[PDB]
Amino acid sequence: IVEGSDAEIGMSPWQVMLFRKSPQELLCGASLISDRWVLTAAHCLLYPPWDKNFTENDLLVRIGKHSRTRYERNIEKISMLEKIYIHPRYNWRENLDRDIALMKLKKPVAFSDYIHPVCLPDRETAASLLQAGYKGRVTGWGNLKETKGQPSVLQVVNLPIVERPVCKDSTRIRITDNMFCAGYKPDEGKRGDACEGDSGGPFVMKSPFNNRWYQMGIVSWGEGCDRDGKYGFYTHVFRLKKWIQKVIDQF
Amino acid sequence: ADCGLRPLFEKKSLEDKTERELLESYI
Amino acid sequence: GDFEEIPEEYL
Ligand SMILES: *[B]([O])([O])[C]([C][C][C]SC([N])=[N])[N]C(=O)[C]1[C][C][C]N1C(=O)[C]([C]C1=[C][C]=[C][C]=[C]1)[N]C(=O)[C][C]
Repeated sequence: IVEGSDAEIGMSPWQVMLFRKSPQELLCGASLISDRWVLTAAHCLLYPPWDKNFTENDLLVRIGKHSRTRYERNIEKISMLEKIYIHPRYNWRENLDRDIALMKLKKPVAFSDYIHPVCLPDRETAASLLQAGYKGRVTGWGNLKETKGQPSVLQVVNLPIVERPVCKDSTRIRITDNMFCAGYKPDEGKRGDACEGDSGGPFVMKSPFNNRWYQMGIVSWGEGCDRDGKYGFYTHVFRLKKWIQKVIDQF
Repeated sequence: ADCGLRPLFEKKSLEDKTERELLESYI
Repeated sequence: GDFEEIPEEYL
């Protein structure tokens, strides 16, 4: 995250870190949606242009973390993957359309003060909150800029959803209904954006109707980070909820 | 179910430092 | 060198 701030303790207890076993590194962000299901971006697991195609045993999931590099003894929980499910029509060839994937945990993770699942939006909540101007919140351990480098702890930044025509007019990439962009315009002054390493993490919103946090998007792509005139693009979670439900229901 | 309710915030009726910014944008 | 070692009950 660029132009964010340190997250408060237990501020994002559904935050998950996708960690490569060897060489040991942060792969992406993710989110906890139940005690055995983790949501992330498909391109975090499968991206043939860069020769990325991770299998289950290549990865680990670290839940309840704050510090980026330290092993948070007695706080963070580490889970192995049972199975990965990538959207069948995930478009890695062109524009990352339907950039979503689910990961089933080998065993349920125990909830705590630092581990707790986020909600997934129904049609009404989506209809009510996914409006241009309304702000969401993105969290991750990704880069702090485009060339410091990486944070010591989980970063957070609130960003407004941007009008679909503005999103489309800011890039040459073909945008779809399975995406939405967020961030401030050059004339707005305020800054912020997700960056490399933040992919797969959640863009949440706190419903004012029931004061619950809902994951509306998944950090997907962007041309650079926090560039004037550019916006961060996110996977439209509600639009792909039927697929999510089907997977969890069937598996 | 209990989803989206943070143990260290909503569960204790404590607000984080910037969640108000979100609320203020839901006009 | 970046990341601290995971205890070996898992890794
Ligand atoms: B992620 O994996 O951590 C990363 C996040 C990028 C910045 S997000 C922002 N500023 N809000 N995701 C990406 O790198 C994705 C995965 C494959 C390429 N991609 C990009 O963001 C591309 C733009 C693009 C290329 C092909 C299809 C869709 C979009 N960005 C650049 O080419 C590299 C900087």
